[PDB]
Amino acid sequence: GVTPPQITAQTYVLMDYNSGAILTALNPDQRQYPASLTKMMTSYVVGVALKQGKIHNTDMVTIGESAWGRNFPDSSKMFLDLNTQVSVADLNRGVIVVSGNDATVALAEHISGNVPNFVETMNKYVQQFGLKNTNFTTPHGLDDPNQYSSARDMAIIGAHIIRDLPEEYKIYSEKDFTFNKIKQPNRNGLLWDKTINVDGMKTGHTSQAGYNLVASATTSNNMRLISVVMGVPTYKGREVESKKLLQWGFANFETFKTLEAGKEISEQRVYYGDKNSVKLGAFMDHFITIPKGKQSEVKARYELADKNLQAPLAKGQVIGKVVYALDGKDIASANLQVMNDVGE
Repeated sequence: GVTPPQITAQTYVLMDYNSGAILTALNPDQRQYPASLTKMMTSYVVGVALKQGKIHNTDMVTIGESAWGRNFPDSSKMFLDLNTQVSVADLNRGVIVVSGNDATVALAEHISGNVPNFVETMNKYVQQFGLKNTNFTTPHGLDDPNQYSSARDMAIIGAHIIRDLPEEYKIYSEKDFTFNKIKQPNRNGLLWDKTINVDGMKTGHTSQAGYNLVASATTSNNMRLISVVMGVPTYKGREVESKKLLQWGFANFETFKTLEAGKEISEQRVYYGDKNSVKLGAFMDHFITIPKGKQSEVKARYELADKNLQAPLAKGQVIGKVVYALDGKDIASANLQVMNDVGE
């Protein structure tokens, strides 16, 4: 690990999307008011519901007094007027591009019938993503001391959007959105930065800490990073510190695939079964992140759990580990599985 940059932020994390490794961090698990990053979870619920066919972008949703722009007087909004009908596509675009508070209530009610129930789906996914430092009480992120997240949990949430909802994630790089004759911009300034390929994700601010932003950027070789900064003093500062994390990341590290799903990488002798050997590999891709330039020098080896393999063997069975070393230290590992059944 070389020198991490000096970052003006209460909390932050930088992480390779593909391998999940944290390249640098400060209080990654410290609890923070998520403010509008809450809308990332809200859009996750909406995007899964669209993906599963439980709602359709063409659903026309009726705006009544609880979704009405008037109830969000000093906060971001898409300007939904009472007694109009609005498509789920517009609503979701409005949550995603301009953090519309009125749009999130409208969606929560359309999907879950009311807001407390919708919020519970948000918390379902909190469990299902494996997060330990997040809890939502709203679909919009209005501050509440029972509502919190962390830099690492928000990195995990943004990876799931990018990974589970590729079609929805595209909306996150739209630069503005017009609705009800009002045009408002995406607030992630990094989308205008031609010198880096930022294509997400979401901004926020809370008087408890400062300004926050979740950004993700790619390289021509498909390296993808995700940064999160929280409690930054200035709203311009948050784009600067983020760009600092990302560029340090792309400057200093690289990511490569060490295993391909389904591929047989090895043959191993088996004792007492229907064949004399068995193919080993992994049923999923695997990726590691190393200092840039160092791919040549990485060395893989096995650690079967047992000395030799004895039948019966089940396809998919984990019988050991591939261990990756660089310059004499073990940097990264991954399961090794049996690829075909061996009975008897």
